[PDB]
Amino acid sequence: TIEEQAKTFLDKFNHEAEDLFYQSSLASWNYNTNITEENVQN
Repeated sequence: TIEEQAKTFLDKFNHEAEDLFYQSSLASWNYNTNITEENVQN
């Protein structure tokens, strides 16, 4: 019971975490590609 809902919580968390981490990594890569204050803010 508790294991099932924990697994469901993890599955729900996985996609959102993947998307947000992809966005953050893309922002970091952009800041490491060029150097602008706008990239720092992003």
